[PDB]
Formats: sequence, C-alpha cells, structure tokens
Amino acid sequence: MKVGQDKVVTIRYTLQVEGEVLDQGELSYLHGHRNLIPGLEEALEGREEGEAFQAHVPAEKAYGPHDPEGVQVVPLSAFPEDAEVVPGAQFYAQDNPMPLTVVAVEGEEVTVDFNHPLAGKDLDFQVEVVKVREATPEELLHGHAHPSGHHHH
Amino acid sequence: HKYNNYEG
Ligand SMILES: [Cl-]
Repeated sequence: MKVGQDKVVTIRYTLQVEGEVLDQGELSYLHGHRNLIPGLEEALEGREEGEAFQAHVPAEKAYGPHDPEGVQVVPLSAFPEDAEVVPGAQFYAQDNPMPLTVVAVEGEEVTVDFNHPLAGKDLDFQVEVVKVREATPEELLHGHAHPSGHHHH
Repeated sequence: HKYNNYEG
C-alpha cells in the first residue's frame, strides 16, 4: 500500500540539522491532514511500505524562516521566582500559549526568541516507511492517528 | 506587544 491521502503511515526516522541528530524514533501519522511539516509529507507521498529514503527539507517547507522581530529583550523580573533563566530555557506567554526560548541573559535584561526553535533551519531526514493502512472513521473524525505510544525522542 | 510575566 502506498502513502497517500487518508492513510495512516508508520515511519522510522532520524532528523539532523547541520550534522546533528535532534530527533529520532518511530511514529504513525494520518497523511493529508497537515499533521507533519509540509516538506516531509511531500517527500512521503507515493512511497511504498518497506522503502527507505532521504529528504532535504528547506526551512520554507519545514518550520519557516527565522523572523528577527521575534528576538526581543524582556525583564528578568518577568520570569517565575523558581525559574532557571538560562540560554535554552523555554517559557510561555499567553496571547493560546506563546512559547519563547531564552537566548541570552545580561543582568536584569533577558534576550528571548519567540520563533519556533527550528525556524530558519534546513532539515535532513532519513526515513523508513514501515506500514501503510487505511484510517478508521475515528481517526478521520479526530484528524489524526490513534495513539500508538511514545516511540521517538 | 510586551507581556507582564512568563510561565514555565
Ligand atoms: Cl497524526
């Protein structure tokens, strides 16, 4: 069975950005419902069970460009008392939660980034297509594949 | 737009 609209597809994958593994494992997803980044879904379209491939996905087809306006200076006083405010730390503002990543701390000022963590990055995937099956009515109703465990990290 | 506070 080939990957296509309304199939539930199981893949194993490795995600690298500039030669570094950021994510890997196994997942199932409902194809054709914007559940994966568009460039990855495009690369998966028409693939067969048992087929391995590589996909280079430019930022535009992944998490989008990095907007300089998303990088801002905010007060250290805005962060929780029991917070570790250090580069890499993630926090939220409420707009729906808006995630931010701390990128620098300088005295009472903190530079933060509201961009997606992979904005502006090109993504390199190794993919194995493991299984392709029809979606159930419940999966179509919910717009995503049924839980099958947390098997990527 | 500036926010009052952030949460973990
Ligand atoms: Cl899904």
